[PDB]
This record gives sequence, structure tokens and C-alpha cells, in this order.
Amino acid sequence: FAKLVRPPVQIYGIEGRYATALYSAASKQNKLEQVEKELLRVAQILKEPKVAASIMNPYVKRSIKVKSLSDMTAKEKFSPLTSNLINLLAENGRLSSTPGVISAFSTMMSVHRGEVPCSVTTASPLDEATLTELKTVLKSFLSKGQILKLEVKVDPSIMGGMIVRIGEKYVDMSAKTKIQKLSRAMR
Amino acid sequence: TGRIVAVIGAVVDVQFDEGLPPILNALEVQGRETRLVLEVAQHLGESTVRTIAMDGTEGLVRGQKVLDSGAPIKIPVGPETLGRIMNVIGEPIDERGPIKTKQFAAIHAEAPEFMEMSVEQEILVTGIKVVDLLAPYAKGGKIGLFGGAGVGKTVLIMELINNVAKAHGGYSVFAGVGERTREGNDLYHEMIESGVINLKDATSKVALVYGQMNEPPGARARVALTGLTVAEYFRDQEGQDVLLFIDNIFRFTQAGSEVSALLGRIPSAVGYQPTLATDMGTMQERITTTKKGSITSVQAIYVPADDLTDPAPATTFAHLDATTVLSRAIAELGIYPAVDPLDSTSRIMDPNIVGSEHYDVARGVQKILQDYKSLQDIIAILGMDELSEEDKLTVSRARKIQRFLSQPFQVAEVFTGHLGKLVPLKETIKGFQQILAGEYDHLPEQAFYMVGPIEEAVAKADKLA
Amino acid sequence: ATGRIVAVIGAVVDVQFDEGLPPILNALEVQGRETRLVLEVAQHLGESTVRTIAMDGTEGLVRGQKVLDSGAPIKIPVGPETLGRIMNVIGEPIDERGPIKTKQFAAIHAEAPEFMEMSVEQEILVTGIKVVDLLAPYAKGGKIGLFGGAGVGKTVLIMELINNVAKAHGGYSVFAGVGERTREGNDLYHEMIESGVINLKDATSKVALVYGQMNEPPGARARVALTGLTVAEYFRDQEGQDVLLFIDNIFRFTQAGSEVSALLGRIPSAVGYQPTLATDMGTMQERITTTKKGSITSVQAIYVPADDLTDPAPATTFAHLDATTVLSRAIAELGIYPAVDPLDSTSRIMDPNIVGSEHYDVARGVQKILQDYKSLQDIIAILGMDELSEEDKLTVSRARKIQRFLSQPFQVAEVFTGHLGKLVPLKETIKGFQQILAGEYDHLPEQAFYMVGPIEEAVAKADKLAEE
Amino acid sequence: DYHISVQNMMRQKEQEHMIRWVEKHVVQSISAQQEKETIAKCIADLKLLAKKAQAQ
Amino acid sequence: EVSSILEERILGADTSVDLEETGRVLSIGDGIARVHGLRNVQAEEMVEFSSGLKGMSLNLEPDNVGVVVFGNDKLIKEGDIVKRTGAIVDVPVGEELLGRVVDALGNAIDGKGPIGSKTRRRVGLKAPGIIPRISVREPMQTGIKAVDSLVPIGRGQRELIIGDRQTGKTSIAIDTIINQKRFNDGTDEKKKLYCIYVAIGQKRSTVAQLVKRLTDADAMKYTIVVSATASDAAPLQYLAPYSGCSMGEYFRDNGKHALIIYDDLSKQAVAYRQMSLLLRRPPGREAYPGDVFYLHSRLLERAAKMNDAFGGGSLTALPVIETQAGDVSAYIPTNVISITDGQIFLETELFYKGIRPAINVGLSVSRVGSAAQTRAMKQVAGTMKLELAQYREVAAFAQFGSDLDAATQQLLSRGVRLTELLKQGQYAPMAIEEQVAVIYAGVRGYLDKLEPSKITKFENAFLSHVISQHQALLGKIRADGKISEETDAKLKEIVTNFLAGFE
Amino acid sequence: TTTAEVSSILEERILGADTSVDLEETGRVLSIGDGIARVHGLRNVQAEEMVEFSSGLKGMSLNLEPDNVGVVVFGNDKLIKEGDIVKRTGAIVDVP
Ligand SMILES: Nc1ncnc2c1ncn2[C@@H]1O[C@H](COP(=O)(O)OP(=O)(O)OP(=O)(O)O)[C@@H](O)[C@H]1O
Ligand SMILES: Nc1ncnc2c1ncn2[C@@H]1O[C@H](COP(=O)(O)OP(=O)(O)O)[C@@H](O)[C@H]1O
Ligand SMILES: [Mg+2]
Ligand SMILES: [Mg+2]
Repeated sequence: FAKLVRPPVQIYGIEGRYATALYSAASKQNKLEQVEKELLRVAQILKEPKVAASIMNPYVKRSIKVKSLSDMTAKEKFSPLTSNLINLLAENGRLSSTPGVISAFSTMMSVHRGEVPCSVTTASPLDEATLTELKTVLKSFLSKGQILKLEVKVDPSIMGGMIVRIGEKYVDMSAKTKIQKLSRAMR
Repeated sequence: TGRIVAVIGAVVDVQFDEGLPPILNALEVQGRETRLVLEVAQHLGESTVRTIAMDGTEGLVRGQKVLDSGAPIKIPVGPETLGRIMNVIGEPIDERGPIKTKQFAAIHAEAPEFMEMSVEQEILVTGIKVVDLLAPYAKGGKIGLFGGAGVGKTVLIMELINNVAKAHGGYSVFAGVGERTREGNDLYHEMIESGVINLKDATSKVALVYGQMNEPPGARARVALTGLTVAEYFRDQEGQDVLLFIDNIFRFTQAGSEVSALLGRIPSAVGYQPTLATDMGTMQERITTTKKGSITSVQAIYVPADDLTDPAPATTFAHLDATTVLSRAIAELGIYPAVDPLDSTSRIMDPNIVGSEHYDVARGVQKILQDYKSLQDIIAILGMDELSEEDKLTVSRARKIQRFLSQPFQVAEVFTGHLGKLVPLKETIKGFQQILAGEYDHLPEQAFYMVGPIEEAVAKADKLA
Repeated sequence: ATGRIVAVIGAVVDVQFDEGLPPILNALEVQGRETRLVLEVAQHLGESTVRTIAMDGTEGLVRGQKVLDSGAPIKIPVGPETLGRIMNVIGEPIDERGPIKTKQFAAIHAEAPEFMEMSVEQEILVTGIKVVDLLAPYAKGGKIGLFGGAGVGKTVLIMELINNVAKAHGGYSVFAGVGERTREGNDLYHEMIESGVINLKDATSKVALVYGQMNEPPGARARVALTGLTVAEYFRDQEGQDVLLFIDNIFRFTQAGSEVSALLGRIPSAVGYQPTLATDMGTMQERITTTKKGSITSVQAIYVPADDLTDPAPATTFAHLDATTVLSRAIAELGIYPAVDPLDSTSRIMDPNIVGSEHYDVARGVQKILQDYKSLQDIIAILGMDELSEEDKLTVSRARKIQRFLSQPFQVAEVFTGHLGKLVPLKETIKGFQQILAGEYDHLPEQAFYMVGPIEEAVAKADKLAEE
Repeated sequence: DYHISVQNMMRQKEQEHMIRWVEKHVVQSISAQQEKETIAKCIADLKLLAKKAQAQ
Repeated sequence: EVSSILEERILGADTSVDLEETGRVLSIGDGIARVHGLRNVQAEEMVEFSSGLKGMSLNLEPDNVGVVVFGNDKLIKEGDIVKRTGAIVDVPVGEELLGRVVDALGNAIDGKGPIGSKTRRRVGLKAPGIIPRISVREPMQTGIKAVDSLVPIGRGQRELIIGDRQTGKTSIAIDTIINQKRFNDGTDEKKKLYCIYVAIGQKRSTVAQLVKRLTDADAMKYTIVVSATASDAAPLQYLAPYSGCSMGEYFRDNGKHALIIYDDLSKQAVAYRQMSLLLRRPPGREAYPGDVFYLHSRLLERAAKMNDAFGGGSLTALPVIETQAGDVSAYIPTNVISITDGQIFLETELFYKGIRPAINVGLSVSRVGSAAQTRAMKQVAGTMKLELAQYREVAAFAQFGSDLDAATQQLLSRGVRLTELLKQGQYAPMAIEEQVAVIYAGVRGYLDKLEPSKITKFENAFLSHVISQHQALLGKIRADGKISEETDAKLKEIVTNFLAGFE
Repeated sequence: TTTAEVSSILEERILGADTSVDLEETGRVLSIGDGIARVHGLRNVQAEEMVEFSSGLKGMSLNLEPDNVGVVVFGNDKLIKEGDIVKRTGAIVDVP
């Protein structure tokens, strides 16, 4: 077995194996972007009333499903290796997990291009000046030739402080500060 | 170079990229103060190998790089391993500096081929009268040393080492499988006092391989193989009659069972590993007589629940060629060594192997001892005048025999002040034959206590009155 | 938060939520049921799906049925208003007397009292039973065990203890029937109604009842002990009065846990029990303790499967009890009731510094002579009784007299034996057993000591038999 | 020692009562304090910048 | 003052914030949390949840990290954040723990203020190797005549207290703890012994009773009570022996002598079995995991007697095993018997036969042997052991001993008197000189004429007499450590006079 | 998942390089361990047919799973590794 290119995230699960294999195959021949686009457009052609049905139906032969998908992917301009991936999923019966495979590969490619969102959850959003200030400070945290995404949340339970998860760090200056008052309560 | 992907218990899974190491290969974990050696046990697929650890797995992080050594666990071997204590992975643990040898040998080696096997049983003369007479040690065989503490087992081990070194010119290896650290230190210092191991010059006769109880089961599962490799070097590259000690084989079986259980393999009867017979065979078959030399193993045995039919003692007895049992009653009787003359048995105690004369002498000795047991029962019930003159003479001869089985030991000279004796087999046979023939019936009972050859017995009789 | 049922395998129901995932040990209300079905969250299976244990039958449930969350564990109606009222596992009244109108509700799951809250004092609770008050005395505010097999007399013994102690107890009492026969529950309810302990007409009742019987699903039988001990906890903490907590049988809690464990997704432990046996048993037992706020005297009946006390379920309970009373089948077959094993029962207060030198000496002498009798029985088996020496014949006779004098009729057992129930005071028991040890009654037949109270009754029976 | 123990117990009870009032009042007060919440939104942004400078 | 000190405490506490390593809880159940993420976590590393509960990352599976919870699992929800502490579990250590009751993590639970511990020591440190140890020679006086006579215990020896429930194991451990008072409050430093009692799977009321018993005897001032009660989570019960072992290792490394008593190691094994089964680790015999012998082996091997080069300290371990119906062939009893040096065997039959303590001298053994005894105690104990073995050989004929040989009757009488000597009351440990005097009065045939039932009264009266009037001889025996010929003659005179005057 | 659902086989399928390797008569070891070796391929192998490994050991095709073949190795499993090529002998296990 030839060695395969490991994706950066290295997700696990049934979709994990397929996503890792696809990432390794597309890294070879340098077709990551084309495969990613074909995956993001193949999910939409996997949610039609006719297409979504007859693949979750367990009483139709896999051969029928394989062909129904081979001709569909052929007429959908797909003639690289993504057609092979769809055919393999149809043959192995993991068709229901195909959206999960697409999501996993999308996350892998996102980590290849973007970064883990810096989730901030304090309260209702403040002024846009503070938003861009925190975006700039998060960029300074990253500062590795990369650009991070942002996800702002609202939490009434969290008091005047904020909690920020810059990647996998998750600093905490929030209602837990008032929890740390137990030290005075203890001794 | 692989990466750790699972640290479940003592079972560590490493995923490699370029080349998957074969099974039974030593993997060295990077980034740790002390060496952590992983032995490949399975190929799980997706370029992942499941390994058992030879040390604690705390502090291991998913993603730590592990280097494939390229061979099984290789230990330092050679004449310079004598007088040293080394663990399973071969590191010295006696704090006496590195063990500087010329070559290393992998612990996992195939059993000698069919042609290399010897085709003639031969008695390994240990210089001990009781052992060499009633339960002789076959050369390249396995001995089950029954009995625990209070019967001088360690003294017997040291004296066996000394006798084999002096007579056959062969070194000895003591591989303590699951040995207590306190008892390990006590045995080390006792051997130092006995002189079988010397810390000054290179006259030591024992190479110690200690796998303590606090080590993981994988370590205790391979300590026996480490000691066996140390003995194999002497057997092959030097052609010596090596003497291997395993204390004890039951803990080797237990370590194997624990290792198999950690790998999620369905256990066999009485909760033992499925590969009990095969693992025991792979361990024991390397203890044989090749054309270059031989390895003789004296393995201590603990019988769980006092049930000889348990899978571990049964599998062990499947490979034994003789048994020596140290009875506490004999020790209380004052006879050292405390080898029981009746319960000890040898498979080679056959006329075709030891000769007609030796077999006849040993059978006569055992018969006289059994008759003495019956007459002692009668004396316990009835009076000593009830038995006839023949019974009285048999009692006297049997007492003389069972006091002649006692023997001073060179390893005990410093303690008891009595010079040790290395009685040759011919002298033992001749003395016991003459005793059975009634030649020395006039000598007193104490004339045969704690002596070597029968000439020393007659000299001691002359000393008395 | 509304969730949907996705799996109804057995008594284990899997509910999938989308917005708010309930925490573990939360009561879930199943909508669309004619009765009230409560699911207790046991595991978080992931994917916003929780594995739950049903407190009632799962028949009729359909995948996709809506399930609400209470936001809190099972809350029972608690207070002084629950006296004389039988209530279900989830707190619903099952005595057909209307709702249990109370101002307080307490969750059946709560933390055990801390180390600083433990009370080290221990008095002696005289019960009137000769064996109990002599060899394994009970302590006020202490945990009491009634180990026994099937038919040895655990239920009768605990009923006699209720008769002797609960009526004389100034404080309240709680009975928590866990996984037992409904016939026994009805009998106890009617007996306490006619004994004045439970009064339907006015609010002078002194015993609360919590009943989950063997017809209930395993989820219910694994929580009724918690409900009863929660009522006891309220009577102990919120009110400073002393509490009596009678549980019969506590083994069904472990048995119910084992029954649900396999479907909960756990590798079976030894003898097929749940791996969390000791953990859950300790979590339940530590709550039943005497704190500084109040004292709970717990008399728990423990079923011993196959009369094998080495079974894990009864074995783990020994460390949780101060005084233990082991009823043995061999003694019961001899006709000696109660079947308390003199050489197996133990009590923490059995000590000369606590019960006095005389009591300890009498108890130890009784145990020693019974052990010597056990030793001599083997000799009698082969040698023969007539072939024994004259010295050990006296010991055997004294041991027979002591074995028969340990027996005692019970008020709750009048229907079976017909003898009048007796309640021997502690000093009378001590004096009688000391006199028997001294040989003062070696001239009386051993039959005179069988099923009698004080030693005076023994001599009266002896002379009455002599009259005939 | 009677007086000493009584005084110690009273001290402990006063301590627990005071901490109970403090912990039951601070949370609600700061929940009702928007003028302090807006500055608590920036007590850590400078601290975040300092922390990132430490990282970089 | 209270408000002022509270404000001083709160101003002293600094609310620092920093980066961390965090992960989400995929699935929480039965005290086991499957955590997604947490890539850089060491095996057996402490991690804290969002709710404040701590945990130990045991299974480092590829997709998730399995962590055990140090508390109730209801406070952990799916999706909660699990921070990384970054260090292997460690417990506070030092002299400050003396007189305190602490949990498995060292937190004070006696309500006597925080522990002033200045040092922090891990719980999984390796035991000392072959070289650092030395042969056990110094006695560890338990205060029980039977133990100190026939089953001696040295400093650095793992001696097992095995037996069924309600037999006196906890009583033996607690009187061993009490007996060490005479050495600790004295002046000889090399004789002081710091006891560490670890309670595993026992109700808090029992631990409170034990603590009160120790406090009444003034034994808490040198004793640490590590408590992991039945209410506590299984991981705490699993860790408690290791925490106590580390607390004893601190004394061992600093030249001091520590005594560690793992009460109910069987319950720790049960807790570890629960954790392993809930972690889906493969089971074995009696559902115990394969690495259950490892659990107790790597714990008890830490009990050792260091040589002078390493300080000369010691750590004596007294594990307690609760056998079921006296079945020593069970898994955990066999493991612990194999690991330890010897065992002190207690039997219910002997307990109710009047032989209290219930030590069965036939089955109780000590592999360290007489090397862990004083010369006087060894001298009397060899004779007592030989005579008791001879009696136990002929104990079958006691029922029909009247029509027996004169030698057999003499052996029966001597053995009965020695057995009556071995009996001892609870919470009444005896000094070594008192024990050696009693055993001397027994073995030398000064009790054969005396009635067997009157031995206990004679023993108590003789002890009172020798303590009151002949304190000089006892002091000389204690200081010298041997019963010399002059002391032998003095003891002969004293016992003869007291025996003559006893009637 | 399944034995042949591994990432390497999936990569071989999607890349289209499943044409050069002879899956009809040869196979590659997916997982060797516990004395049983799972082989991917050998589509034309027979039940109980003897197959020889790259190292030289011979094995018997015991289990013919839909995606793999369970081969018991007549020898030490140390000599067999993942990725080793297994080829048919075209004969049920026999003996001279
Ligand atoms: N030497 C003794 N003489 C008299 N009674 C004793 C003696 N030793 C212990 N006891 C009593 O025996 C009972 C059991 O003692 P202990 O609690 O030590 O036993 P255990 O087997 O360790 O207990 P458990 O199994 O419940 O943990 C107690 O009532 C105690 O007072
Ligand atoms: N005084 C007594 N104490 C206990 N049991 C008695 C007594 N007298 C008679 N018995 C008999 O003992 C049996 C005990 O029944 P029960 O309490 O239901 O046992 P268990 O509760 O163990 O199933 C009864 O059937 C009864 O006939
Ligand atoms: Mg009943
Ligand atoms: Mg105890």
C-alpha cells in the first residue's frame, strides 16, 4: 500500500476514513480545490426529492443505486475522481453518510486554508469598533501567515466578562470569576 | 518513525507512515527521561501496530514520535554480563555503570532446529548426593523446584551455581520473573556473600535478570526470554553447560495471561490466555541440548490453589524432566539440603539412561526409605520391641541413608564453618550401595551426618570414640 | 425542552433532544400517556440523545412521541402531610385518599452528608428480642442489617421490630417497601391502620409509606429506596425529630440496578451484577446516616440469594451497617424463631466500655459455648452422645438450653405459633443467660426453654410440664 | 475552653452568613449593572492583547 | 475581624487568566466522560471540567479521550468544556498533614483549615530499585503479643492483614497505630513511626468513629487519615491508596519511618474494576481487568527500607483483604498474598472460640522472620513458636486427652496456656518488655500448675506488678534489647515470687 | 466500518489505480495478528485453498468474507506484515 497524505485535522469515524482517503487522493494530482467544489455542489444534487429518496430506500438494489448515481454524476460534468468516490460510497452502502463525508472534507480543506473560529460569547454584540479591535487582536494571536474566521455568540448567563476560544485555547474571564470567589468563601 | 495514537492502559498503538515494523519489534518512545520500549504485538491495519509497554505509560501524549529499532528487544550479552543485574530491556539496574559488551542478541529467537537437537539423554552431575542419586538432572532438561521459604531454596540455588561452575565449567543465569524487590536485593547480597558473584574481579558466575512485580506485565512476560537469551549466548558462542533459573514459572504464566487479557483476547479455561501452551512451548523449547552445548533450567513452581491439575502447573509439568521438592519436615529433621528423597522424581531415572547399577541403587534407597516410613508408623503406634531384628536393621540402615543425604555446601562455609563437598556421582553411588549392603552397619548414625564421600563418613566415625 | 423517543428497547427509552439537553438524573414526562410516565435520564449517548430508565411500563410508547423535561430530578411530596399516606416511586399517592397536599417537594437524588456532619455518639436501643439485645445490640441512630435468605424470617422480624420500636418511638417513622410482595404491603397497611399507627380519620399518623413492589419495572424498584430515604431525610434535617427508616427489601435496589444495567450498555461485572454496584449502593447508603441535625435509625432487610452471604450484593452491605443480624436457614429448620445466627450476628456497640462488663461477658460466654458445641457435634457424629465424657455432656446440655432460650415468640408471629408474644427486658435476658451459663438450671429439661420470655417463664413451663 | 469554642463557633457562623450575603448580592448587582458590564467588556481586551503579545 | 480577614483573603487572591487546552464532552455516563479534542493530554493527567469537577485522562483513544470524573456525573453535560491542568495527579505532602483527615486529593475534610503543605508529590512515582533498599532489621512493634511474637513485622515490610469480615483487621491496624505513641512522644528519633490510615469504601460514620478513637488515645498527632468513603466516586477510591503511599514516601525519603495501612484494598480493586469496565477495557477473571495485579504490585512495592545512603527511612505497608468465606484462592486475595511478604490471618471460628485477636498462627506467616525482632523477643518467641507448633500438631486429641500419653498431655497443657497468653484485649497495646516478660513467664513453665482459665487474671496482675514494682528490670530490658543472663535470673526470681504469692 | 473499508483501499479505489494490481489472483495483508491474517483481494481464491505469503509461509483460506479473506498462517505470524503480497497456489491444502 502506497503511503497516503495525512490531512491536518485527521478526523475520525466512518466518514473519517473516506474523507482522509479523498484528501490523500486529491492532494496527489493537485485537485483539492476542484474536488472541494464538486463536493459542495454534489450535496445539493443529493437532496432532491427523487435523489434523496431511492438511496435511503433499503429495498432497491445497490446496483440500481450505483448506476442511478453513475449516470447522474456523468451528466453532472463530474469526470475526475469524485465520481469514483460517489461510486465507492454507493457500492459500500455508506451513501447516507455522504453529507458527513462532504462536511469532513470541507473542514479539512478549511483548516488547510482558514483557521479554527475564535468563538466569543459574552452578551449582545458591542459596537463594531470593539468587534474589529477583537478581530485584529485575534489576528495578532494567529500571526502565522493565515486568516481566521469569527463566530460571535450571546450568553445572558455569562456576566460582564467574555470567553474566547482562539483555536483550541478557550481563555475564560466570565461569570467564573465570581465563581472563583469561593476561595474567599473557603478561606 | 511512528506516532502514538492510543495510550489505553499499558497498550500503546503507534501509527507509522513509511514502513510498518514486524511483530515482536522493539519501539523506543522519544521524549522520555527513562527508556520506554514498546513491543509490537499486532498489525491493526491502516498502518497501525498495537504494542505493549515495558514501563509505565504515564506522560504519553497522542502524537509522540516512536522510533523503530529494527529488531526485537536486544540485550547486552557476553562474558561481561556476569555479576550484573539487567532488566527486560537490557539496561543495567545495579548502578555499576553500563554493561560494556561486544554483541547484542534479540530476546525473541527461534527454537533450535530438529537436527540441532541432541538424541541422547545425559545426566548433569550437580555434585549433590540426593539430587545426583534419586532425582538426577538431565542435561538440557527442566527441573521443577518445589518449596518456598524456610527450606533453604536460595542456598540450594547458589550451591547449584557453584557446583556447575566448578565441575562443568559452565556459567549460570538467574531470571527472576515477577520477583519481589526486597527478595531480589536479599538474594543479590546473599549471592555476593556466597561469592558466586564478585564485585571486584571477573570471577562471577551468575548473570541476574530481574523483572520486579512493579513492572508492567509485558516486562515480566519477556524477562524469562531475556535470561534465556543470556544463557543461549553461553550455550552457542561458548559451548558451556549453562544453568538457567526461573523464579518462578507461574508468574511467567500469569504475566502472559495478563498481557493477553490487555490485548482483548478471549481467555481460556480458568482465566488463562489462549496461547498458554504455545507461549510456554516457545519459552521452554529454547532450553535444550544443542551440539555446541546445553541449557538446563531449574524453574521454581508455585501451584495455584494447591491444584496440580490447573492449566499453568499442568502445562509446566508437560515440559519438566525432573522435580526436586524441599520439604519443611526434612529441614526440621535437620537434613540440609532439604530435598525430599521420596517426592522428588526424575524422568531419566531409567536403567537405559543412568545405567543398571545407578537405577538399582536408587530404587533400593527409595524402597528402604518407604519401609522406614512404615516402620516409623508402627513405632508410633506400637512399641519398638514389636518389630523384628530385620525391621530394626532396616530402620538403622534407612536412618544412616537419610543422614547421608545431608551434605555440607561450599556456599554455606562462611556461616556454618563446615567445608563444602562436591561429591562425584560415582562416589555417591558407591557409598549408597555399600550402605545398602550393610557394610557400614556398625558405624553410628551420626557418622554419616553432614559429610561428603563415605570415606569422610568413616573418618568421622573414627573421630567418634 | 421537548424531545422525541427514538428507542424503546425494553425498559430503557432513548430520547433525542434538539434545543435543551437535560442533565443526568432528570425526570422526564412522556406526553400522550393516559397515566403519568416518568423517565429518569441515565446516560448522555451523544448526538443530543439521552438514555433513560422508565419508572412505569413502556407498553404503548411509539417512536417520535414527545417528552418533556422537569428541569429537576424526581420530586416527591414531602412533609408532615405524608404521614399515613402510601406514595408511588414518583410521589403519586396510591392509597386512593386524594393528593398529598404538602408545601414542600424534595428531589430523591441528593448528596450524602459530609464528614463533619457525622455524629459519633451511640446509645443502645433495647428491642426486647433476646438474641438481638444480647449478642448484637442495636444502637439508637444506627444502621441495622437483617441479612437472611428466602423464608428465614426477615419480614416477620422487621414487623416485630416495627411493633416493638415504632409505637414506642417518640419521633416519626418511614417504611419503604422495595421490590417485595404487594400482599405484604396490604397486610402491613391494614395492621398499622388497626394498630393506630396510621389513622385515616385525623392527622395523628406516625408512619409514612413508600411502596414499589416486584410488579413494578426495574426502573421503579431502583428508586423507591431513594424516595423513602428522602422522606426520612426531610424528617431528619428540616425537623429535628428522630426518624425510623424500615426498608424491606434493600436487595431489590441492587437487583433492579442489575436488571437495567445490561440494557444501559455496561459490561457485566461478577455474577452478572452491574459494574457500578458498590458505587450506587454506597451513594444510597451514606445518605441514611445520623447527622448532627438529626438521627435516622435504619432497619434494613437484606435478601441473601441462595443463602450465600458471599454474594456481592449482601457482601457489600456489611460495610454499610453498624449492627448486623444474620438469619440462617439451619436454625429456622430446627424450629428456633427468630433464626438469628448467634455466631454470625455482630454489633459495633458490643464492647465492655459501652454495654458494660456483665453484658459483654454473658454474650461472649454464650458465643464461646455455642462454638464449643459446634466443635463437639462432629465428635458426637462418630463417637456417639452416650460415649462422650461427663464434662462435655454438661457443655452440650447447656448449649442446647441456650439455643432454645434464644428463641422467642413474637406478637406479629402469634398467627403462626399461637404463643403469646413476649418482650423481655435487657436485664432479664442478661440474668437468664448468666444463670444458664452458671448451670443453675441444669435440672430443668431443655424443652422448658423453648419459646419463652424471661427465665421465670422458663421455670414456670418446666414445673407445668412436670405437673403433667 | 467552653468560651473559646463558643466564640470560635460564633465567628464561623458570622463568616458563613457574611459570605452567603456577599455571594447572593454580588451576582444580582452586577447582572443589574450595565455601566459596569460595558467596561467589563473591555477589562480583558487589553489583557487579551497583552496575553497575545506574550504568546508572540 | 471576620469581614476584614475575608476582604484580605479576597484581595490576596488574584484572578489571573491564561491560555489552556480544552475539549468538549461527547458523551457522559456512569462517571465516564468521552471528551473530543484535547490533543496534547498526557496519559493519567489531571483535567478539570467546566462545572469545577476534576478528572483523570486514562484512555487516550484516537477519536476521544476517556476521562474519569472525581464526583457526581450529573454536573457534566454533553458539550461542556474540559480544560487541561497540564500535570499528572499529585497530592500535598509533608508534616502538615499530621493530625488531619484528607480526601484522596489531599483536600482537608476535617474542617480545621487549609493544609499548610509546602511540597507537592505525585502519586505514580516508581518504587525504589534493588540497590537503594536494605534488608529489614528494625522491628515494627504492633503492640499485640501474637503479632510481635509469632508473626513479627519489620520496618519496610509489606505484611498483609487478611481475613473475613468482622474478624478484627481494622482493630489490629488501629492498635498498631495506637501502640506507636510510646515511641513518637519519646526522644529516640529512630524509633518514631508516623502512621497513615487510608480508608477505602467505608461509610463516613465508621471513619469518624476511628478518628474519635485515635483522638481519645492521643494518636492523631502523628497520623494521617486519607478518606475515600463509599459515597465518593470510584476514581477517588482508586487514588486513595496511591495518595497515602506518596504521603508515606515523603517520610521514607527524609529518613523518617512511616506506616501506611491500606484498609480494604479489595474495595479499591472493586472501584478500579468499575472504572475499567465503564471504560470498555477488556475484562478478565471475576470481571477484573488484566492490569489488576499491576495495580496492587506497583503500589505495595513502594513500601521499602532504604539504606543509609538514601537516608535510612522506611515505609511499612499493612494492606487489608476481606476474603469471602475464607477463600484465599480468589483473584485479589491471591494477588495480594503473592505481592506481600507475609500475612496475618484472622478466622471467625477462632474469634468466637475465645481466641481474640483471631490470629490463626498456623496460617499466619512472616517471610522476614525473626530478623525483625529484638533479641529478647526473638529468644522467647523461638521457644513459644516451637511449643505452639507442637501443640497444634496434637490439638486433635484434646477432646479425648485424658486417656493419652503423658507427653501428649504435657504438650496440650503447655499449648493451652500459651494460647491463653496470646489472648489480648482491644485498644490495649503492650510494650515490648511487657510482652517479653509475659512470654518468658509462659514458656519457662511457670503456668503449668495454674488453672488455664486463670491465665488472663494472672497475666493482668503480673503485668501490673512488674510495671509498678519492677520498672527497673523492664527499662533495662527495653534499653539493652536482650534478656541477658543476669536479667534472666532476676526474671526467674520475680516470676517465682509472684507465682508463689498469686494464690 | 469493515476490514476493507480502510483508507488505503478507499484511496486505491478513488484514485483509479485499482487496475495495475492483480486482485483476482493475489492479495495484500490488511491486518496480521492473533494468528489470523486478513487479506484484501484473492477474488478467485477457494475455501480451504492454500495460499503462500511473500515471506515464504503458507496459509489456508478459512473465512471468505465479502470484502476480505481470513487466512490462518501455518507458521510464526512475526514474518507476516501488513502490505505483504499473498498469492494463490490453486489447490486445496494438501501434503506430499
Ligand atoms: N482483640 C479483640 N478482643 C475483643 N473484641 C475485639 C478484638 N478485636 C476486635 N474486636 C471486636 O470485633 C469487632 C470487629 O472488629 P473490626 O472492626 O476491627 O473487624 P474487621 O474485620 O476489620 O471489620 P469490617 O470487616 O466490618 O471492616 C468489633 O466489634 C471489635 O470491637
Ligand atoms: N417468630 C417468628 N419469626 C420469624 N419467622 C417465623 C416466626 N414464627 C414462624 N415463622 C415462620 O417463618 C416464615 C418467615 O416468613 P418471611 O418473613 O416471609 O420470610 P422472608 O421475609 O425471608 O421471605 C413464616 O412463613 C413463618 O411461618
Ligand atoms: Mg420477606
Ligand atoms: Mg474492619
